[PDB]
Amino acid sequence: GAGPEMVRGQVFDVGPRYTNLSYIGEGAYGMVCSAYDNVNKVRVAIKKISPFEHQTYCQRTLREIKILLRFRHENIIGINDIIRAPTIEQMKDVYIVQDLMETDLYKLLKTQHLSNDHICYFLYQILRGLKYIHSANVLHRDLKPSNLLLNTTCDLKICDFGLARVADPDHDHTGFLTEYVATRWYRAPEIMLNSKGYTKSIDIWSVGCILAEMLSNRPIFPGKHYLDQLNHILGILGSPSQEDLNCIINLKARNYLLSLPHKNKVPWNRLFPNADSKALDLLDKMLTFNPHKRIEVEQALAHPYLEQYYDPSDEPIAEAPFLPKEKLKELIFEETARFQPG
Ligand SMILES: O=C1c2cc(-c3nc(NC4CCOCC4)ncc3Cl)ccc2CN1CCN1CCOCC1
Repeated sequence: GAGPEMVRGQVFDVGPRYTNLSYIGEGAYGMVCSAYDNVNKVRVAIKKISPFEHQTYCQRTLREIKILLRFRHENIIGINDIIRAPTIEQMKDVYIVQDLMETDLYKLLKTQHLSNDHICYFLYQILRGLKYIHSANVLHRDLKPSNLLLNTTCDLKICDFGLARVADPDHDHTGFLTEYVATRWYRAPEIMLNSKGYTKSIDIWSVGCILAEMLSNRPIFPGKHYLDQLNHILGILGSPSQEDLNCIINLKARNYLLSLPHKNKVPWNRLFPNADSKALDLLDKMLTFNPHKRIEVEQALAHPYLEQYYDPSDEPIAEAPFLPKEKLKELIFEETARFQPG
């Protein structure tokens, strides 16, 4: 004589394994809760996803599931279970079950001072997970503190592959002021200038911003709107060099940059006067304006700031690197079939 648990306007058809629901958060086409697992005997995170009315939500639901079911890595959130109806017809929602984590780095930074040892460890873990992601030819594309989950022992896992894409550097070019989907504060300068965010360098920029944020508890480039993001970046980095300008061939983007008053570099040791100098040298290298000159993930791991942890033999790579909303609903159905009874 049972029935499904309710949360905050939405049905959570997740029983009988998954009981005692607390609300965590929500978005455009879904809501996250915690719940008690019964096969294993721990509380878990469950996300309800309702994408089937929209093309791009189907694309994003499918990419996140295909990626995370492929990935196995200590610093990357996996999928433990997927709950949906046994028929496409009856399938209105998909529930993704994941390890529950205590907190995230956004909540941690707003409440907690980080010691240099914590920053170093968190950075190591971020980069170790990202070594794996990049090694599969995947870009996360929305790395930010709220997508970095932590447990009580400071173990870190990257989550939210909702904007993730297979890398595509041969098709990265676009016009000036091309709209972009990823979180504004962690967008690389080239996004606003000439990049679609389909190279690995776009993630390194975000990690740079994360590192700067761990050093002061405040976002480094908190732009209030699209182009103000570029204003913030150039206010610290200063004016691009002639060389770096010359790689920007779109005239509208080049002439914008040429239009701006000259700005000199703010040195990292003035923004971050209590920071480790090795941490600032790696920061400098992650926040390089020119994406071709920007440090890569494996090269960041080998940087002297990370020497206490660096062990390439223990920083694994991926074994297996990488439509209308009605054909995508069928791919989601196929892709989640393995978690069904029988
Ligand atoms: O799926 C997730 C997600 C999951 C988690 C998550 N959190 C936790 N523990 C919380 C961390 C903080 O302290 C409270 C506990 N544990 C596991 C996950 Cl897997 C975190 C952040 C995100 C962002 N996101 C996509 C965007 N939307 C979210 C709302 O629903 C629609 C989709």
